[PDB]
Amino acid sequence: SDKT
Amino acid sequence: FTMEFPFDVDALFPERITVLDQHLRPPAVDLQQQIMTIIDELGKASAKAQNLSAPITSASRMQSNRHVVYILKDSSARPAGKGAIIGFIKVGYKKLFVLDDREAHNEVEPLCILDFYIHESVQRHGHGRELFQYMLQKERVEPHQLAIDRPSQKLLKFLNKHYNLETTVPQVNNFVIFEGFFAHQHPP
Ligand SMILES: *SCCNC(=O)CCNC(=O)[C@H](O)C(C)(C)COP(=O)(O)OP(=O)(O)OC[C@H]1O[C@@H](n2cnc3c(N)ncnc32)[C@H](O)[C@@H]1OP(=O)(O)O
Repeated sequence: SDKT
Repeated sequence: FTMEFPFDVDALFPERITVLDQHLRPPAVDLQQQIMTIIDELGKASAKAQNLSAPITSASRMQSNRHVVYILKDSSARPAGKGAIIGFIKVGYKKLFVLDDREAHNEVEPLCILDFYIHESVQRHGHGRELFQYMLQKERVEPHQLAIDRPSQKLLKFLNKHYNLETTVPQVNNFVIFEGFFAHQHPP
Protein backbone atom coordinates (compact mmCIF):
# COMPACT_ATOMS: atom_id res chain seq x y z
CA SER A 1 0.00 0.00 0.00
CA ASP A 2 1.18 3.53 -0.76
CA LYS A 3 -1.55 5.16 1.34
CA THR A 4 0.37 4.61 4.56
CA PHE B 1 -4.71 22.24 -9.44
CA THR B 2 -7.44 24.34 -11.10
CA MET B 3 -7.96 22.05 -14.13
CA GLU B 4 -6.30 24.59 -16.45
CA PHE B 5 -2.68 24.89 -17.53
CA PRO B 6 -0.60 27.51 -19.40
CA PHE B 7 -0.53 25.26 -22.46
CA ASP B 8 -3.09 23.66 -24.79
CA VAL B 9 -4.39 20.49 -23.23
CA ASP B 10 -6.44 19.65 -26.31
CA ALA B 11 -3.37 19.75 -28.55
CA LEU B 12 -1.48 17.59 -26.02
CA PHE B 13 -4.28 15.07 -25.44
CA PRO B 14 -6.42 14.71 -28.58
CA GLU B 15 -8.49 11.89 -27.06
CA ARG B 16 -11.09 12.24 -24.31
CA ILE B 17 -9.25 9.77 -22.04
CA THR B 18 -5.50 9.38 -22.41
CA VAL B 19 -3.69 6.30 -21.07
CA LEU B 20 -0.08 6.62 -19.94
CA ASP B 21 2.51 4.25 -18.45
CA GLN B 22 5.97 4.64 -16.93
CA HIS B 23 7.31 6.05 -20.21
CA LEU B 24 4.86 8.97 -20.23
CA ARG B 25 4.79 9.13 -24.03
CA PRO B 26 3.12 12.19 -25.55
CA PRO B 27 0.39 11.18 -28.03
CA ALA B 28 1.13 11.81 -31.73
CA VAL B 29 7.58 22.72 -26.41
CA ASP B 30 8.51 19.71 -24.28
CA LEU B 31 5.25 17.86 -24.45
CA GLN B 32 6.52 15.22 -22.04
CA GLN B 33 7.07 17.84 -19.35
CA GLN B 34 3.50 19.08 -19.95
CA ILE B 35 2.33 15.56 -19.16
CA MET B 36 4.59 15.33 -16.11
CA THR B 37 3.29 18.66 -14.76
CA ILE B 38 -0.32 17.51 -15.21
CA ILE B 39 0.40 14.29 -13.29
CA ASP B 40 2.26 16.14 -10.53
CA GLU B 41 -0.61 18.59 -10.03
CA LEU B 42 -3.22 15.81 -10.21
CA GLY B 43 -1.39 13.81 -7.56
CA LYS B 44 -1.08 16.75 -5.22
CA ALA B 45 -4.79 17.55 -5.58
CA SER B 46 -5.79 13.94 -4.98
CA ALA B 47 -3.65 13.67 -1.84
CA LYS B 48 -5.25 16.81 -0.44
CA ALA B 49 -8.74 15.43 -1.19
CA GLN B 50 -7.91 12.18 0.65
CA ASN B 51 -6.37 13.80 3.72
CA LEU B 52 -2.91 12.45 2.82
CA SER B 53 0.23 14.29 3.92
CA ALA B 54 2.03 13.81 0.60
CA PRO B 55 1.16 12.73 -2.98
CA ILE B 56 1.13 9.03 -3.94
CA THR B 57 0.92 9.89 -7.66
CA SER B 58 3.59 12.00 -9.38
CA ALA B 59 5.55 12.00 -12.62
CA SER B 60 8.62 10.56 -10.90
CA ARG B 61 6.59 7.81 -9.24
CA MET B 62 5.01 6.93 -12.60
CA GLN B 63 8.50 6.61 -14.02
CA SER B 64 9.75 4.26 -11.30
CA ASN B 65 6.76 1.93 -11.16
CA ARG B 66 4.63 -0.28 -13.42
CA HIS B 67 1.42 1.67 -12.92
CA VAL B 68 -0.98 2.93 -15.59
CA VAL B 69 -2.78 6.27 -15.47
CA TYR B 70 -5.99 7.20 -17.29
CA ILE B 71 -6.49 10.97 -17.65
CA LEU B 72 -9.86 12.50 -18.51
CA LYS B 73 -9.77 15.93 -20.21
CA ASP B 74 -12.67 18.35 -20.24
CA SER B 75 -14.71 17.85 -23.44
CA SER B 76 -16.36 21.25 -23.14
CA ALA B 77 -14.99 24.62 -24.21
CA ARG B 78 -13.33 26.73 -21.52
CA PRO B 79 -13.23 30.52 -21.58
CA ALA B 80 -9.41 30.53 -21.51
CA GLY B 81 -9.47 28.41 -24.67
CA LYS B 82 -6.67 25.94 -23.86
CA GLY B 83 -8.68 22.96 -22.62
CA ALA B 84 -8.62 21.54 -19.10
CA ILE B 85 -8.18 18.32 -17.13
CA ILE B 86 -11.00 16.76 -15.09
CA GLY B 87 -9.26 13.96 -13.25
CA PHE B 88 -7.61 10.56 -13.36
CA ILE B 89 -7.50 7.00 -12.15
CA LYS B 90 -4.24 5.10 -11.57
CA VAL B 91 -4.04 1.33 -11.51
CA GLY B 92 -1.37 -1.33 -11.07
CA TYR B 93 -1.08 -5.05 -10.42
CA LYS B 94 0.23 -6.00 -6.95
CA LYS B 95 1.12 -9.20 -5.12
CA LEU B 96 -1.02 -9.54 -1.98
CA PHE B 97 -1.89 -12.22 0.52
CA VAL B 98 -5.53 -11.94 1.44
CA LEU B 99 -7.54 -13.69 4.10
CA ASP B 100 -10.85 -15.22 3.07
CA ASP B 101 -13.79 -16.28 5.20
CA ARG B 102 -12.54 -19.88 5.34
CA GLU B 103 -9.39 -18.91 7.28
CA ALA B 104 -7.16 -19.35 4.21
CA HIS B 105 -4.46 -16.85 3.22
CA ASN B 106 -4.70 -16.57 -0.55
CA GLU B 107 -1.75 -15.45 -2.65
CA VAL B 108 -3.13 -13.15 -5.35
CA GLU B 109 -2.00 -10.56 -7.88
CA PRO B 110 -5.06 -8.48 -8.69
CA LEU B 111 -5.29 -5.25 -10.59
CA CYS B 112 -5.47 -2.56 -7.90
CA ILE B 113 -7.04 0.89 -7.83
CA LEU B 114 -4.14 2.96 -6.49
CA ASP B 115 -5.31 6.60 -6.92
CA PHE B 116 -8.56 8.11 -8.23
CA TYR B 117 -9.58 11.77 -8.24
CA ILE B 118 -12.02 14.10 -9.98
CA HIS B 119 -11.68 17.88 -9.48
CA GLU B 120 -13.90 19.05 -6.62
CA SER B 121 -15.87 21.51 -8.74
CA VAL B 122 -17.10 18.75 -11.03
CA GLN B 123 -17.50 15.77 -8.71
CA ARG B 124 -20.88 14.04 -8.79
CA HIS B 125 -21.22 14.97 -12.50
CA GLY B 126 -20.62 11.39 -13.72
CA HIS B 127 -16.97 11.84 -14.67
CA GLY B 128 -15.69 9.29 -12.19
CA ARG B 129 -18.04 6.61 -13.54
CA GLU B 130 -16.99 7.38 -17.11
CA LEU B 131 -13.31 7.08 -16.22
CA PHE B 132 -13.82 3.91 -14.21
CA GLN B 133 -15.76 2.28 -17.08
CA TYR B 134 -13.09 3.11 -19.62
CA MET B 135 -10.45 1.60 -17.33
CA LEU B 136 -12.48 -1.59 -16.77
CA GLN B 137 -12.84 -2.02 -20.50
CA LYS B 138 -9.18 -1.46 -21.39
CA GLU B 139 -7.86 -3.53 -18.48
CA ARG B 140 -10.45 -6.28 -19.15
CA VAL B 141 -11.38 -6.63 -15.51
CA GLU B 142 -14.70 -6.71 -13.70
CA PRO B 143 -15.23 -4.53 -10.61
CA HIS B 144 -15.40 -7.39 -8.10
CA GLN B 145 -11.96 -8.61 -9.28
CA LEU B 146 -10.25 -5.41 -8.04
CA ALA B 147 -8.43 -4.63 -4.87
CA ILE B 148 -8.32 -1.03 -3.72
CA ASP B 149 -5.61 0.72 -1.76
CA ARG B 150 -7.25 2.24 1.36
CA PRO B 151 -10.48 3.36 -0.32
CA SER B 152 -12.28 6.47 0.86
CA GLN B 153 -15.86 6.07 1.97
CA LYS B 154 -16.81 8.21 -1.08
CA LEU B 155 -15.38 5.51 -3.32
CA LEU B 156 -17.10 2.69 -1.43
CA LYS B 157 -20.44 4.49 -1.88
CA PHE B 158 -19.61 5.08 -5.59
CA LEU B 159 -18.84 1.39 -6.07
CA ASN B 160 -21.95 0.28 -4.23
CA LYS B 161 -24.17 2.66 -6.17
CA HIS B 162 -22.78 1.96 -9.66
CA TYR B 163 -21.73 -1.70 -9.37
CA ASN B 164 -23.45 -3.01 -6.22
CA LEU B 165 -20.11 -3.92 -4.71
CA GLU B 166 -20.03 -4.89 -1.04
CA THR B 167 -16.79 -5.21 0.90
CA THR B 168 -15.76 -8.71 1.97
CA VAL B 169 -13.30 -9.95 4.62
CA PRO B 170 -11.22 -7.13 6.20
CA GLN B 171 -7.51 -7.33 5.62
CA VAL B 172 -4.38 -6.29 7.51
CA ASN B 173 -2.57 -5.03 4.37
CA ASN B 174 -4.56 -1.81 3.84
CA PHE B 175 -6.30 -3.12 0.72
CA VAL B 176 -10.03 -3.65 0.40
CA ILE B 177 -11.67 -6.36 -1.65
CA PHE B 178 -15.32 -7.05 -2.44
CA GLU B 179 -17.71 -9.98 -2.37
CA GLY B 180 -16.96 -11.96 -5.53
CA PHE B 181 -13.18 -11.57 -5.26
CA PHE B 182 -12.70 -15.18 -4.08
CA ALA B 183 -13.41 -18.16 -6.28
CA HIS B 184 -16.11 -19.48 -3.95
CA GLN B 185 -17.95 -16.12 -3.91
CA HIS B 186 -20.39 -14.56 -6.39
CA PRO B 187 -20.43 -11.05 -7.88
CA PRO B 188 -23.54 -9.00 -7.02
S1 LIG C 1 -9.81 5.97 -2.85
C1 LIG C 1 -9.84 7.68 -3.33
C2 LIG C 1 -11.09 8.09 -4.12
N1 LIG C 1 -11.01 9.52 -4.27
C3 LIG C 1 -11.52 10.40 -3.42
O1 LIG C 1 -12.11 10.09 -2.39
C4 LIG C 1 -11.27 11.85 -3.77
C5 LIG C 1 -12.51 12.76 -3.74
N2 LIG C 1 -13.58 12.24 -4.58
C6 LIG C 1 -13.49 12.07 -5.89
O2 LIG C 1 -12.46 12.36 -6.50
C7 LIG C 1 -14.70 11.57 -6.65
O3 LIG C 1 -15.85 11.99 -5.91
C8 LIG C 1 -14.71 10.05 -6.81
C9 LIG C 1 -14.77 9.36 -5.45
C10 LIG C 1 -13.50 9.59 -7.64
C11 LIG C 1 -15.99 9.63 -7.52
O4 LIG C 1 -16.06 10.38 -8.75
P1 LIG C 1 -17.36 11.26 -9.13
O5 LIG C 1 -17.73 12.17 -7.98
O6 LIG C 1 -17.12 11.86 -10.48
O7 LIG C 1 -18.50 10.14 -9.23
P2 LIG C 1 -19.80 10.05 -10.16
O8 LIG C 1 -20.38 11.42 -10.35
O9 LIG C 1 -19.48 9.19 -11.34
O10 LIG C 1 -20.73 9.19 -9.16
C12 LIG C 1 -21.35 9.87 -8.05
C13 LIG C 1 -21.54 8.93 -6.87
O11 LIG C 1 -20.25 8.64 -6.25
C14 LIG C 1 -20.37 8.63 -4.82
N3 LIG C 1 -19.85 9.89 -4.25
C15 LIG C 1 -19.28 10.90 -4.95
N4 LIG C 1 -18.97 11.89 -4.09
C16 LIG C 1 -19.39 11.52 -2.86
C17 LIG C 1 -19.35 12.12 -1.63
N5 LIG C 1 -18.84 13.34 -1.41
N6 LIG C 1 -19.85 11.47 -0.57
C18 LIG C 1 -20.38 10.25 -0.70
N7 LIG C 1 -20.42 9.61 -1.88
C19 LIG C 1 -19.94 10.25 -2.97
C20 LIG C 1 -21.88 8.60 -4.58
O12 LIG C 1 -22.31 7.25 -4.66
C21 LIG C 1 -22.37 9.49 -5.71
O13 LIG C 1 -23.65 9.19 -6.24
P3 LIG C 1 -24.50 10.50 -6.19
O14 LIG C 1 -25.73 10.33 -7.11
O15 LIG C 1 -23.78 11.88 -6.44
O16 LIG C 1 -25.16 10.36 -4.78
